Amino acid sequence: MPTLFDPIDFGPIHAKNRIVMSPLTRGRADKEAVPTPIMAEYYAQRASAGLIITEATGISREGLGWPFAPGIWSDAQVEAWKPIVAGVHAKGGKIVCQLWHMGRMVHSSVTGTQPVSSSATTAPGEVHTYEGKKPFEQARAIDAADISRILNDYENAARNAIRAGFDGVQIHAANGYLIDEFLRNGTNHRTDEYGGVPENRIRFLKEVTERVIAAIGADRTGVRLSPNGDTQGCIDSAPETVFVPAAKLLQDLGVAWLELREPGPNGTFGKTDQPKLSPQIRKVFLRPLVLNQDYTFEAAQTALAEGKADAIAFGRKFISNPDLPERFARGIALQPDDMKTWYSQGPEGYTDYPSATSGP
Ligand SMILES: Cc1cc2nc3c(=O)[nH]c(=O)nc-3n(C[C@H](O)[C@H](O)[C@H](O)COP(=O)(O)O)c2cc1C
Ligand SMILES: [Cl-]
Ligand SMILES: [Cl-]
Ligand code: NA
Repeated sequence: MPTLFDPIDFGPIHAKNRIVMSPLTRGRADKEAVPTPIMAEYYAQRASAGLIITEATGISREGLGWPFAPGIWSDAQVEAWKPIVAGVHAKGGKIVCQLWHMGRMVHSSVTGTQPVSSSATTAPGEVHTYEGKKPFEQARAIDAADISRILNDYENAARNAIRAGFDGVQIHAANGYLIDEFLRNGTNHRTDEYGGVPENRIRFLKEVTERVIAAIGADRTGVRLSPNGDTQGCIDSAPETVFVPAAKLLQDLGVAWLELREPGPNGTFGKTDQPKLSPQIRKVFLRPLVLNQDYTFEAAQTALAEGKADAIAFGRKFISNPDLPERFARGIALQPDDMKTWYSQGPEGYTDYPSATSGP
């Protein structure tokens, strides 16, 4: 029944279409994690998206390890976000701030402090720093004091997002970051009430969501989960035993919308024979369901036609096609994205991909 071009309501957010811009870390903020004027241009270019989900935005210095990524804990960050968000609204667009705690996926050279997690684990591979890739450090397992402080940071970030004029927030509970580190048995070795059985592994996500809901309203709160596929050293061996109850809980708490990132056995941003949980989650989460990863125009039109999703989020296509909706509507070819400028500092590979009007 619905097509990508039909409007949709994300709680009180009236989106003109069901073509969502997925959250994309670009590293065009400054070294104090304050957004920059070039980010106002980037988001305004993409305002024809029914909904923009921002790049992951740090809730705290502790939880932000990504060089040149923005935060939203500080008044200076809020002030820099305001015109970015205003430019999107002036174009009739909608935008939500993706709230990030990176958990063990940080380097102390960036945060000034030991990475923190569910448990004292080391992420595989290398971590981005201002001085190049470094070996990951072993994290420390957060205690009750840390959990109270981090819940405070999620609360403050949520309030600051509304203060900056955002239409809502999405809790980043995916891709092997803090919340996902609690959800997966691989990264959660805790002996306390946040460890062991599924309901315990879900409790951190529950407390974060409840605190954000209390601060800004359930109707302005979304979540992202990546149920299937080891993303960044983070696998559950029985994902349905934690991800379906998590989605059930998010339904029960009144969460306005859920996005699932689902790699395929032959994904371009993740590969896994761990099946997709989307169909099971669709039955237990009943408000708008956004699916993401390797969608094409036709795959997205078909997901919607078959009631598998209410909307589709596109990441890489929105890097290089600021007017993606218009291109889909008119059957215009999509431009390729330049991987080399995903995370560089300049306007090159950021604001210089033309619309199918503005250049060649
Ligand atoms: C450069 C880049 C940055 C990304 N940054 C984020 C992020 O900040 N938060 C997030 O949840 N996912 C992030 N992702 C994952 C994307 O949102 C999306 O799930 C992924 O690109 C798969 O969708 P696609 O096939 O439509 O690109 C990023 C992906 C890329 C390629
Ligand atoms: Cl520092
Ligand atoms: Cl994951
Ligand atoms: Na990233």
